[PDB]
Amino acid sequence: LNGGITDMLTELANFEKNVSQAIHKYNAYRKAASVIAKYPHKIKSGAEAKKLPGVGTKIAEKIDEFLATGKLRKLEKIRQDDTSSSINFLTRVSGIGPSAARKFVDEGIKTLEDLRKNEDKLNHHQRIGLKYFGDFEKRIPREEMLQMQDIVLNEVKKVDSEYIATVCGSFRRGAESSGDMDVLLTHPSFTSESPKLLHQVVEQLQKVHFITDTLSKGETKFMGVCQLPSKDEKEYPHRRIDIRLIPKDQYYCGVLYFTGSDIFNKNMRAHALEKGFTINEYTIRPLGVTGVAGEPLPVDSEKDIFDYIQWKYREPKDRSE
DNA sequence: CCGACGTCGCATCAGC
DNA sequence: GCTGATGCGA
DNA sequence: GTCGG
Ligand SMILES: Cc1cn([C@H]2C[C@H](O)[C@@H](COP(=O)(O)NP(=O)(O)OP(=O)(O)O)O2)c(=O)[nH]c1=O
Ligand SMILES: [Mg+2]
Ligand SMILES: [Mg+2]
Ligand code: NA
Ligand code: NA
Repeated sequence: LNGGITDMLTELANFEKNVSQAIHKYNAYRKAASVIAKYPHKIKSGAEAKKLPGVGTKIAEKIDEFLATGKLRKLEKIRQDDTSSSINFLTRVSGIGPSAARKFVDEGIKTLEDLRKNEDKLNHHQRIGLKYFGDFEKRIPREEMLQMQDIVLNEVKKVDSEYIATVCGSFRRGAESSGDMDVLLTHPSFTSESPKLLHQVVEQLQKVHFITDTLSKGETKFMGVCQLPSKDEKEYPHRRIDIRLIPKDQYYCGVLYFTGSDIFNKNMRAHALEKGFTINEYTIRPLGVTGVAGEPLPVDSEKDIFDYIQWKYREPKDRSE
């Protein structure tokens, strides 16, 4: 409904992040963009938008200019700037951030071709990102995601039937499509007060050719790439997968957070504060009278957390906000 | 006016 | 060689 | 860039 405006702002967001290296202005512009994307009227003036939490004066002027002229001078100029449009563009390769993109572009390396003639100046992560540049900007239909889930749960269980594994993120909320697969993994032998538990699982998903590459991997977090096996039909795009190993006592705080949504997590956490509780990704802790969080409270399911702060347990179907 | 604005695991660099 | 800092993604 | 202490 204000796509013209929310695109304008989303473009501005990226340049701040990618060219100006001003992460907070990026987030500001995104916040503005979100709040407007939900406003159910066609905006008529910058003054009208300025009412929304997150649209201040400078953005209200931009909207004014945009509504009157159909463009923004600053955006027009920057879009056409050889250096800046190039720095902004190379950041689309996973693993190249604004700092690596600046350096390339400084040494003349501007395009995906340029990257392709310079593999040796790229780290491992960045090469996988180049390799799969296209696939990484595709969404994943739920149908494939269910096929992916099948594989992960089968293979996890087959390594050791006592592992618990939950596919979280936009998939667990019932979205028709996902941008990646986030897997949360625990095992009764692993608690906070507690050692190749993640490795054996990556091992097995590699063994059956589900996991095809590795961005990064430690004792707790796996970041890599995976692909469904090819059915006649054309093969499946490579997909981003993360696998996290969480201690059992923090596992459900984990599930809940990595289930989201963003906005839902904000509310729930705010609410929980006003009920005298502190929730992070790991633990819910009781705020005392001066405001000192004491020991973490025992959690054994999701619903537990909801009880604690007296909220009606939420089916993830309804965790939009 | 002027500081907060998410926090953290992992890879890899800069410094010693 | 080790330790902390920075970049990156999410 | 926006907000708020
Ligand atoms: C990025 C982000 C994620 N989260 C939580 C909620 C997300 O649903 C969950 C996974 O994040 P995601 O993979 O970036 N977004 P998504 O999985 O809900 O949907 P998709 O990956 O865009 O398809 O992590 C936050 O609580 N704050 C954040 O800033
Ligand atoms: Mg800057
Ligand atoms: Mg996701
Ligand atoms: Na305002
Ligand atoms: Na990038």
